[PDB]
Amino acid sequence: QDISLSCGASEPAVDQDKKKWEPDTKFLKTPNTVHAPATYQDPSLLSTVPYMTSRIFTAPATYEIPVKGDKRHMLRLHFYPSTYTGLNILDSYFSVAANDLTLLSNFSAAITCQALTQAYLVREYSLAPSEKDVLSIIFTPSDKHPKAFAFINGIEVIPMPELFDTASLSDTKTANLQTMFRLNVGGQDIPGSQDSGGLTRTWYNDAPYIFSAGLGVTLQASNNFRIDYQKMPVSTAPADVYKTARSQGPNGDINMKSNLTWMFQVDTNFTYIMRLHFCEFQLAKINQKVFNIFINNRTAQGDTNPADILGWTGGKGIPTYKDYAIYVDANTGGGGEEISLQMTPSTFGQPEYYDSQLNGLEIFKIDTMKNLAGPNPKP
Ligand SMILES: *[C@@H]1O[C@H](CO)[C@@H](O[C@@H]2O[C@H](CO)[C@@H](O[C@@H]3O[C@H](CO)[C@@H](O)[C@H](O)[C@@H]3O)[C@H](O)[C@H]2NC(C)=O)[C@H](O)[C@H]1NC(C)=O
Ligand SMILES: *[C@@H]1O[C@H](CO)[C@@H](O[C@@H]2O[C@H](CO)[C@@H](O)[C@H](O)[C@H]2NC(C)=O)[C@H](O)[C@H]1NC(C)=O
Ligand SMILES: *[C@@H]1O[C@H](CO)[C@@H](O)[C@H](O)[C@H]1NC(C)=O
Ligand SMILES: *[C@@H]1O[C@H](CO)[C@@H](O)[C@H](O)[C@H]1NC(C)=O
Ligand SMILES: [Ca+2]
Ligand SMILES: [Ca+2]
Repeated sequence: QDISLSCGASEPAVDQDKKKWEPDTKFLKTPNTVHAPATYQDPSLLSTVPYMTSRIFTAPATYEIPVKGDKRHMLRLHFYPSTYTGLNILDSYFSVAANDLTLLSNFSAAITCQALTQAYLVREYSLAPSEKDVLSIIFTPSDKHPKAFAFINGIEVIPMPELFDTASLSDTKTANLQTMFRLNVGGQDIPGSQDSGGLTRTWYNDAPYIFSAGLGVTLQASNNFRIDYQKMPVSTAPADVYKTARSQGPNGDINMKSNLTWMFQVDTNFTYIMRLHFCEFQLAKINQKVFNIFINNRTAQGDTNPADILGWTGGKGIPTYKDYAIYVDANTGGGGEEISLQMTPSTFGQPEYYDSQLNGLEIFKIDTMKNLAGPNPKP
C-alpha cells in the first residue's frame, strides 16, 4: 500500500483530492527534530495537507520506510517554501538521498519556486528495485552554509510497476529516474485521483509548453470510445490521455510549413527519456497520418521510417508509447538546458493526409553516477 507521510503533522488527514496522509512520526528515526506549522497559507495551495506542516532539520535526519526489495517505487518529496519558526526560507540549502542515490543537493526550494512562479513543488522519482527491505531517506543541511537548514512537508512511497524497459537512442529497466514533466497532450489536467494503476500521478495539459506560433488543433475521442489496451498495462497511462491529442490539423499545406513545437527546461549533463504516448482514434488505416519527430533538432523518427501510429499499433483505439533517449549538454545550440520536441508531416510514402499527432508526454531524467541532483534555476 501507499505510504503518504505529512511531515510535522499531528494527526492523519485527507487532502482536496481524497488522498489520505499520515504523520511522519513513526518512520523518522532521528530523535528530537523540530516540527512546525507554516505561518503563511499561500492562496494557491490546493490543500493545507501536507503543506502547512513541516519538519525542520538543523542537522542530518533519517527516515526508514519499509519497502519490498524486489519492487520499483515512486518517491515524492513535497516542499512548501514559507516561513517556519521564524526562519528565513532563503537560508535553506540541503541534500536528500534515497539509500546511496543523491536526489537533491544544494537545493533551494525557495529559488526553485520563484523561478517557476509557484508557491510549492513536488519532486517525483522512480527508484529501481533495491534488494533491501528498508528505504533510507536522509536529509542533510548544507555544510557549506553556516545558517542552512533542511525542511520537508511530505514524503510518499508508492510501489509501482516496471513501466520502463528500453529507449531509442538503451536499457532503462534498472534506472533511477526523476520525473521532469508529465503531460496529457491536447487534453484536460488529470488529478491523481483519476490516474490509472493506483499511481496518483498528475497529468497536466500541455499548452504552456507549446512554443510554435501555431498551437495546432486538439482532438477528443467520440463518446463511449474505448481504449483497447491489449497487452499495454493500464497503469501506463489513463484512458483520457489516449482519448485526447494535439494534432496540427486539417490543412496539410499549413502543416508542412510548420513544426508543432514543445520546449522544456531541464538540467544539463543528463540523459532524458522522452516517452511519447500515441493512440489513433479517428483514422483507421496505415499511411493516412505519417509524420517526422525531432528532438533537439535531430531526427528521432523520420527519414524512411516516419511515425505512423496505426503502423505501430495495428488498429484504431489501440494505445502505444515510444521512448527516445536524448543526452543534453552545453556542446549544443542554445545553452544545454533545453529539450525541444517537434513534429511535422512526412512526405515519405505519399500518405493520404499531411498531419501529426501526440497524445501524451512524459520526460524522465536518468541517473548518472548515483545522482539526479541539478543546480537551482536562475530566480
Ligand atoms: C547553491 O545554490 C545557490 C543558488 O543557486 C548557488 O548560488 C548561485 O550560484 C550561481 C552560479 O552557479 C550564481 O550565478 C553566478 O553569479 C556570478 C556573480 O553575479 C556571475 O559572475 C556568474 O556568471 C553567475 O551568474 C548565483 O548568483 C548564485 N546565487 C546566489 C544567491 O548567490 C550556490 O553557488 C550553490 N552552491 C553553494 C555551495 O552555495
Ligand atoms: C521542423 O523542425 C526540424 C527540426 O528542428 C527542422 O529541421 C531543422 O532545422 C534547423 C534550422 O534550420 C537545422 O539546424 C536542422 O539541421 C534541421 N534538422 C533536420 C533534421 O533537418 C525542419 O526544417 C522544421 N520544419 C519546418 C517546416 O519548420
Ligand atoms: C556539465 O559538464 C561539463 C563538462 O564535464 C562541466 O564542465 C560542467 O561544469 C557541467 N555542468 C553542470 C551544471 O554540472
Ligand atoms: C534548432 O534550430 C532552431 C532554428 O534554427 C535554432 O534557433 C535552435 O538554436 C536550434 N536548437 C538546437 C538545440 O540546436
Ligand atoms: Ca506536512
Ligand atoms: Ca491526450
